Amino acid sequence: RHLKSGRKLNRHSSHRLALYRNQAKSLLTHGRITTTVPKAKELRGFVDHLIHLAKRGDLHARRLVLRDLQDVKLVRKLFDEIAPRYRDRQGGYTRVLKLAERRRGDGAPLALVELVE
Amino acid sequence: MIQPQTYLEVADNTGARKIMCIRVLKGSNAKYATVGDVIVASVKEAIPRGAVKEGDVVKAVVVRTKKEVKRPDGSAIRFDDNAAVIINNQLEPRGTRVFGPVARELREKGFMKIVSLAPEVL
Amino acid sequence: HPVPKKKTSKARRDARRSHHALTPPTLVPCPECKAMKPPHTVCPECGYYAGRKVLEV
Amino acid sequence: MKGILGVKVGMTRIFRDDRAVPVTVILAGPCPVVQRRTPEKDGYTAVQLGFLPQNPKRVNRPLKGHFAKAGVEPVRILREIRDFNPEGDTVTVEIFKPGERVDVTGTSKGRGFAGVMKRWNFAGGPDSHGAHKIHRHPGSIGNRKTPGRVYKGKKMAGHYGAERVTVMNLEVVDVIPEENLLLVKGAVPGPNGGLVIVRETKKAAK
Amino acid sequence: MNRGALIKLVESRYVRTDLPEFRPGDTVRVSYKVKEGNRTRIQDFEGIVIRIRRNGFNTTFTVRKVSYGVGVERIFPLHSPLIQKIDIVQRGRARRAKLYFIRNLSDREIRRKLRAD
RNA sequence: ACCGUGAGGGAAAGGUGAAAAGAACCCCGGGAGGGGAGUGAAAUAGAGCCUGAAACCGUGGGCUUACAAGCAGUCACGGCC
RNA sequence: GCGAAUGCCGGCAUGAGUAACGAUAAAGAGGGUGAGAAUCCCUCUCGCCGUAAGCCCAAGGGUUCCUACGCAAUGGUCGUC
RNA sequence: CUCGAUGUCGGCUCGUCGCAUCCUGGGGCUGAAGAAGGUCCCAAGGGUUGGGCUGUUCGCCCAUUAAAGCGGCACGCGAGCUGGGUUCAGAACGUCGUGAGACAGUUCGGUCUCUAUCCGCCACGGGCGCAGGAGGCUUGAGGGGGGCUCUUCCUAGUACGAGAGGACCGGAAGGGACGCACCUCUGGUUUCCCAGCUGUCCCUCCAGGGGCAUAAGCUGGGUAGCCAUGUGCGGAAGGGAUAACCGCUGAAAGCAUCUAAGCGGGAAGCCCGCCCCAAGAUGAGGCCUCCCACGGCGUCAAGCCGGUAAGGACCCGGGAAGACCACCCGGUGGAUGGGCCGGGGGUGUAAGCGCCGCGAGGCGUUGAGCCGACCGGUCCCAAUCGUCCGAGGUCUUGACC
Repeated sequence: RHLKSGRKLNRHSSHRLALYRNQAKSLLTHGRITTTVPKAKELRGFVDHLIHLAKRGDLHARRLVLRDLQDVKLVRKLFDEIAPRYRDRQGGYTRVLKLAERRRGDGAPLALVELVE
Repeated sequence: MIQPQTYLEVADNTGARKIMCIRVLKGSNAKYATVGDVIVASVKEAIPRGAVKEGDVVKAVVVRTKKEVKRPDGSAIRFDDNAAVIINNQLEPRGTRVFGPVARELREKGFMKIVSLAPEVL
Repeated sequence: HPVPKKKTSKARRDARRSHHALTPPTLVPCPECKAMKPPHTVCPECGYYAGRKVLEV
Repeated sequence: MKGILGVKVGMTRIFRDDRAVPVTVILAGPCPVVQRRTPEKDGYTAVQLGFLPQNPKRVNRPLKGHFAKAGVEPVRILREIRDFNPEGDTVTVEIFKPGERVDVTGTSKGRGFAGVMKRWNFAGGPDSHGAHKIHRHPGSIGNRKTPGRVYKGKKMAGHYGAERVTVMNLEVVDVIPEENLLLVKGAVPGPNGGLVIVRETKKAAK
Repeated sequence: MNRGALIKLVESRYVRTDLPEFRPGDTVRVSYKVKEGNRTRIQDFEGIVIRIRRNGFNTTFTVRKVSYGVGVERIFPLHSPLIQKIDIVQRGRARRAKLYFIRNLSDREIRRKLRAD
């Protein structure tokens, strides 16, 4: 069992992928989103790559990302509306930033992360 | 690759190309009827006539499955598990034998006769 | 099954809750306005270091 | 009979025939950082370093404990007893040559905190008739009025990951005289890409 | 640098091109000769023809257990760069898919369809 | 009241103040509840609010404490205050 | 005129801020209301039922059902529900 | 003592002393030629297999082996399993009893609870100190770990010999079981990495996808990490003192004896030499470097404040170190993470269009398409900005400048 560990994840894989997706999506919707510390760390890694194909561009890159988030509206909104703007940059198309505040009863430290303008 | 209580083919005069070995002869602490080794046992399978019977001898390890890493890093794994029955002196008991070349055996060496004996496309 | 015996009493509850102890929050001046904040997070005023995008509505 | 270093990985190599494998060891420049000369420190020895990590960052004292006979920009430092210094800087290259016998060691990869299961051998209890602690767990800790209690120093669960140790004897096999590298054929005595060293004793029969 | 770097190097040094064989092919039952020898440095262009099963991959690699039918099934795994080998000539096919470890053959072949692939 | 199927079982809780004069209004607060002002002989008599001690929990001051194995204590002595 | 009866009644500590929150059918986002909302409201992602967690009659319950306010108590915390 | 109670067999799991020593060596002895035996004294170091049947520890049998020892701790172990056993009602027979019911004669089933307080063990940190205040390199009193053993061959077939048979002495090689690391090889996993697949509801009909078919629906494969069945290594020499047992020089026993005198030999055993702990050994710290004596008040002012970043702490970003924790490297004058990028190893030629085929699909562009931890570039993203605490350096005696 455990030692040298790569890609830090919680819940259960099906859930995880579930989240990564949903949030990846909601964000693509709002540019900037609010969640808990790692929610962000990772959502960063994933939405990072995702927008990377968004830009990647073409019938394929597209087909892939839809394979993923299942919805044209966005599909496109993304792939052709912002993706480009980024497309020339260099990965890390996102900004993960911690806030000074915790969710209730728990103290969960959270923050916001968004398409990186 | 190894075993104690075991079921393995042979092919010599073998009244049954199979027996069951208690243990590896070597240094008291067998634990692995090792390739190219030798062991203790009884027959499990039937011998029409034969002369072999349903007794027990001493024999040498041929084939095996799971890791024949020869010294020079030459390698092979047999998809069968057998030995040649030895009759205690070591010297083998039979006419022929079904199996091919591949030193590991000869590396043991003593049984060259085996060596010569079984040697082809079978 | 395994109930202790009685308590070094004070001695105990103490020694223990003691090494326990409780501290306060590490903090510094705002990367912009007033008060302070933690090692890296905007806040309901000087909402930034480069683009607040946060403080009041 | 001493080399200082950071090692890479164990990998196979061929020989007169077959092959087997060694491990990649690299020792840039072991250099005389301080000498404990006996009148100084009885366990007379050579204290050295072997590389250089970013200069911007550099404690003062260090800057000078160094200054002493001044060297440079590393942080990799330690030392060995009864090892004269036929130099004011040694390498590895030639320092050691293959066909030579070596002893060597360093950090011990960091396992974790595992009971009888791990820790030691005899992988705990059993499984089929007993599942109230299923397959295995921890043996027996002592006795009533035997000593009247629990023992005092037998194997035990826990931290058995972060420690230090050594490889008695192993082979020099070969030296790549430039980037002070050695293929040793040894038990990769600790993580790769890490703290490792060479020392060599063997006044005994075979 | 590190690993990749230096090591890549040393091996390069002795392993050298494994006699530019680059004759990987699929699982071709192809045929070869290893110096494999003993007794009086009787090294022999030993040749086993065999249906190749997979391989080991970096400096040290291996033209895998090409399985061959002798008396029964017997499989031969070879160390690639290893000077042990001299001759490695292709006879059979680098044909049919799914990636090795398809011992399907040895498994329960029937040379019939065995062939059929 | 409450437990029990029915039979049946079968507690707790008395004492704010002389008399209500028992809490305007201002001050933090979502409130509570806390600070003032007036009651008043007292309110450390304030709504469970007489007298309200023991247990245990708190805040502050003196002495005290990290080479130490003693239910307790305690006889002597020295250092503190 | 009482340590003392594993006594009786009523306080009060002790484990202990570890055990534990009632089913391994998952959540996450956005806006919203608010004194404060992981834990209320609308809305957009996603999982679990579905022959049941679905509809219905009857039994037994007996308030409650709604609408408006309200949370100090009660939900094994939260809570403007 | 114990009954307001001490859970008794057997077996696991983990053992720990003992020697009347099984195997290991050292030994004087022989009815010792060699060899191999048997006989005692010394020495517990290490070692002291697998099955079978029986709830049996015992024991008999199978096959080995150097051997496969006896026995101490409630015949060690239920707050650590197991519970066949014996030791709750049944029902059973055999057996008794006029029977009730019985038999330590059998036989078939028959509810081991356990959220650690002490002391104790194994580990991990917060203290406060080894009288300047600091970062890093050390030597260890002494504490711990391993100390086994078999087989082949040379000198040798000579020493012995009638012959069959085989020595010291000493030197090689291989293995057994065990301990310590570690992945290259071999190998196992790999919960998402790749590929095929059935059924079904949705996307938008098509193909081209999506969840659910466990917490992956089903398969065939798969790094890296963790990991044997896989790989290196070890159990040493060797030095000093000793056991039994042997001698030496020698009287007291005016010859003689290892003997009180003084000398030497001498076991895998003992001390050391091998590794791994460690001055909270307050009875070290040894050494390298470097900060320098601030301010304000009753003084043996070893008391209150800013003080040196001399340093280090916090928080941030990371780490095969890791429950926490501390450990460790970095924080933008930096590659630390992730993103990207190239590169190793993955799946096994994609999505589309093109081509033969009623068709099913086949073939081509594609050995492509997609790729999680692997080697490494690159500030594209996010390590901003800041805070605190942290010497002034006791008294006394001796020594030098």
